[PDB]
Amino acid sequence: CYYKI
Amino acid sequence: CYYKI
Amino acid sequence: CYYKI
Amino acid sequence: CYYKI
Amino acid sequence: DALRVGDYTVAIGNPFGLGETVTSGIVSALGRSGLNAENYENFIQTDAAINRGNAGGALVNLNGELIGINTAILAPDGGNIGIGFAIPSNMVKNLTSQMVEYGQVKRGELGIMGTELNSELAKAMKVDAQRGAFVSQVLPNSSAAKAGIKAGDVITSLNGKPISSFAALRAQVGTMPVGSKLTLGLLRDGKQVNVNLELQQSVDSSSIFNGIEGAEMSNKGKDQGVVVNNVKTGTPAAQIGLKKGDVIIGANQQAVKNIAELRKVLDSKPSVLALNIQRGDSTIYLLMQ
Amino acid sequence: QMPSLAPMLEKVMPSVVSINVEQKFMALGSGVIIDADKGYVVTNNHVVDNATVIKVQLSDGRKFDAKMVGKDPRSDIALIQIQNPKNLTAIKMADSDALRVGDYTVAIGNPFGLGETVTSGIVSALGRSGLNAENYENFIQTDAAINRGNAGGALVNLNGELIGINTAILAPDGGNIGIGFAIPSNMVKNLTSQMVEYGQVKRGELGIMGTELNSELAKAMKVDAQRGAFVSQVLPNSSAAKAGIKAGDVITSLNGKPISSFAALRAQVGTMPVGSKLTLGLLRDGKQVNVNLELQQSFNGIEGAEMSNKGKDQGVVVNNVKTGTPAAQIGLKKGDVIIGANQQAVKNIAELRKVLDSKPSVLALNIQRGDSTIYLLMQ
Amino acid sequence: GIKAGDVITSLNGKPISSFAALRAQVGTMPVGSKLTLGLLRDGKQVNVNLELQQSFNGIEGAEMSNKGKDQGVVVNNVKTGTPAAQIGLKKGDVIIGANQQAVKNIAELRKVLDSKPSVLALNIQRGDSTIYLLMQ
Repeated sequence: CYYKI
Repeated sequence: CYYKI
Repeated sequence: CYYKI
Repeated sequence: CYYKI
Repeated sequence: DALRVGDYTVAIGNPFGLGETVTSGIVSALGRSGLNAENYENFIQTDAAINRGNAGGALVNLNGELIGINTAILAPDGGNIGIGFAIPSNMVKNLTSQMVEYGQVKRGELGIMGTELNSELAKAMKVDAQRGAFVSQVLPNSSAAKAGIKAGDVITSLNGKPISSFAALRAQVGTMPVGSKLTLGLLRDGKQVNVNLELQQSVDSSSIFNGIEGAEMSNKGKDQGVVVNNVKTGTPAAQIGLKKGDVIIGANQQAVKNIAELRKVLDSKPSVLALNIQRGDSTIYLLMQ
Repeated sequence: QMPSLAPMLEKVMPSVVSINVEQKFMALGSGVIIDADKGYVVTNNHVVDNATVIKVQLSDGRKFDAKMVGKDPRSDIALIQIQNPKNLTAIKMADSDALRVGDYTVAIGNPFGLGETVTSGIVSALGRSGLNAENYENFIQTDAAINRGNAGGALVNLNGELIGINTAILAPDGGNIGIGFAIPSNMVKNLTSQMVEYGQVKRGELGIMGTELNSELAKAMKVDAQRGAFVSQVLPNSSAAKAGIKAGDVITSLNGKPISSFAALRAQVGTMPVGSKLTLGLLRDGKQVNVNLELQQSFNGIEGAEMSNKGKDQGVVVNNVKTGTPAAQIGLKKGDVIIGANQQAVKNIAELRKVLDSKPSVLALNIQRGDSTIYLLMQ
Repeated sequence: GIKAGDVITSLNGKPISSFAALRAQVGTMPVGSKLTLGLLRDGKQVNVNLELQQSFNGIEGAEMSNKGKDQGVVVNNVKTGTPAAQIGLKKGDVIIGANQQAVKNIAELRKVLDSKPSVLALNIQRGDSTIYLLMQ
């Protein structure tokens, strides 16, 4: 996926 | 049709 | 909406 | 919305 | 303008080709608009029976004088349920008298922008009246601006006649010819203001083509071609190649200097069309149909 | 010099409102002002039921916030109150018992949220019912144009007096075909005047069963009239039982005004407040009979157990116990004597109440049944 | 100075188990938490310190500040994707009054929102034009 910390 | 009043 | 006779 | 005149 | 909610109405028309059909009703309401929010509609509402074919028929009072032209109905089933709409006779009187002289309408503009005055806005503006025309802004160089109209003012009357709504007032004056003198009642800071006025004069590619939107064009200089002012992405002109700034020079081996010389071969209706526009220093060609 | 309704209407139209109410939904209807000062607006219940927000828009455009006062879905009448009223115009109500088939009517409402729309017609008929055999229905029928949104609106006579509240139309398509029904003003009077004084509708009953009177029953029972109320049976301890109304009797009139049908008769007194004294026109064995009556309801009797004090501050003795009652769940029986409760001794119904007024989560009653001393538990 | 292609390996000395851990870990730390990170760019140990970030007086998608000496409230600029820019507010305008109440500074703007009007009627100026704009 493409998750933002 | 035997309502109560 | 409306109709046009 | 807006309208002109 | 003498009609009131309560007056009796007689509707005459021809529903379904049956013949001349007379029906009876009353004025249900006045000043109605919203069916087609762009149209100039100051409709009369009547419960007079009106179905498909009554359109263009006369709405008369109990004396037989024309008070409105039956136009459309609201029917979720296409049959009359007691709601008919008629354009007031004064709008017809003003629009019929314009088609007699010039064949089309000299659409005059005063030069003020605005929106409806609801009950919430009059609480914010601490204005007394709960309905009228609210002046959001005035356009510069307009005859209305010449008359002394400040933004934030509320319009309440025209020629003495009270105003039911902005869309009604817009529709009332959307019919009067350029230069019509009229009087206005205003309310700026709780003060009544009266002023007289006079109309001034007022372009899509679909105002030149019919079907080609999203490309605003006009003439250029003194007979120097049809310049393209602005184009929106994915509009019926940008699909063929019309970009913003193009100077339409010619078409089908004849020069195009203005919107007039352009329409000399448009109305000649050629099968395929070949513009000779130019993207600045480049000379390109465009094709249609 | 032409006729017109405009003079009458410009007096009445300020008195009829439009209502906006909001699986979330948005709704629109109409209402009519009953009290100028208090901001009471009458409207149909199926407009403001399950209402979280109630916005009322006057004839001039002025918006207002309103909240609920009363409701009675059996009659489809609901009363709301405008919050912070400023310069409101009440309507004048007429007695709908003066109505007559053929009188000209005018309907005011908000069809499809267009705004206040005035429509004309006549009294098509009266006393109509049957469209919901369990709703209190005594409709005025009219050919005046009425559609979705006209509900809660005003049906007035030619003098502007309110004769009824537009409620529902008969239409196979959802659009007026010349059959509109309106609850008569007199039902609105009796219903709203209760929602103000009691908050809800104090329903009274006479304790008679009955069915309609057809031309076929008139023959069998040697009765003359062809429409009315046939007293099948009267409950004992009912007002009619007390008043001496016997079975097989036929109700012809009510307070002088003749009856059109039982279903109308049922709806009339369904709106009368409890204790409303009245007179009835009976017909038994070919004899005209008049009778007066008094509605009724359907110490400190708590949760279906009648109790009073015993001895000199000796507690509260239970006096009767209906089976299948909260009392039956607690187990208490007739004759049981209370001594105390929740470690507090009980001498009279006042000390009992001051612990009930203390409203605890559980109730421990120190009674004595027969010779034994036991405890009972509640809540 | 965190560049793309770097790999975070630890957090506050404790090695990270996964990105899903790290996203959950710091996702709970309050706004403004100063932390330290263990990075790995081109096989070289790089430690970087940090401080969490959010996600004049700007009210509802529109930035404002004082103007002059009681010259109203000058408009700065608006992002075209804010609900305030969808009502026609453009950079440079100046609000002399709102809802028929004269406005000197921003303390008289939020004293009008202290009154909470249902609709907000502003008397802004763009160019030599005196105009009005509405809210809600």
